[PDB]
Amino acid sequence: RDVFHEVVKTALKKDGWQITDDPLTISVGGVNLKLIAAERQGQKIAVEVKSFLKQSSAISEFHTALGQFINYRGALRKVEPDRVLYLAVPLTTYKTFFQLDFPKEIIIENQVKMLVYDVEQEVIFQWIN
Amino acid sequence: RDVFHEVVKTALKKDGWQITDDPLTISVGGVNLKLIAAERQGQKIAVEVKSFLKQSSAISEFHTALGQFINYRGALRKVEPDRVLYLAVPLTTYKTFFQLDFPKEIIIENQVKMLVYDVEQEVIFQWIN
Ligand SMILES: [Cl-]
Ligand SMILES: [Cl-]
Repeated sequence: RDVFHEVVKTALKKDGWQITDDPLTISVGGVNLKLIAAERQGQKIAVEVKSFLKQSSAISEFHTALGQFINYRGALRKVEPDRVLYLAVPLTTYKTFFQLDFPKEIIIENQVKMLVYDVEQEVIFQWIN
Repeated sequence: RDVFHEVVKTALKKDGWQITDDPLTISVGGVNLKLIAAERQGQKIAVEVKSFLKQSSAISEFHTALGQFINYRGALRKVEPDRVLYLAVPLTTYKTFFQLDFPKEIIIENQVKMLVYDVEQEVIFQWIN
């Protein structure tokens, strides 16, 4: 987990993003919810890092990742509404699991913004807004 | 898990619901996603059972429950669109965690329908549509 977290931080910095908080902690509405907070030229983001390791089903990993995304997005609206949340996904996962019809559709239905990163090279491949 | 599953089945049957599948299996769009399928007077439902045990944070349990709910709901639309999905929550959880401002708001923002059940008495307390 720490490794993939560091890969995404590296990929962000290579594109000129400034890491401002890690973890970004969010407390709201009676609940305390490691997200990466970053910014570039005043544009603020939060990144939910996932590795989608073969150790568990991609679908089980997706359930938790999706729920986290919706909760974090909902919380951020009411705490830091200018900070946009992205789900960070490895390119390999993006090209396989996320090209299957169902996950692709759920992501779109739920406006799940994504940061697709190449793990080996530690770079940002694509932002999906 | 099996215990709470049986409690909800018991609660459903006491209210005249006929259990038709357990587990209700859902395969769609390249993914194979124990939901309870039940019906009464032609009205069809699917129930996602959660116990919200103190072993883990309620928020962590909620992330996974929410993601599962959204995925199952989205899959059911495209497979069995007349079967309405409910998140089954214990009354104790309902009166505590789900009365906190944040979870309450996320549930409403996401149309998370609920079946609130009393665990000790094994009855359905409230349907939240
Ligand atoms: Cl990759
Ligand atoms: Cl209860």
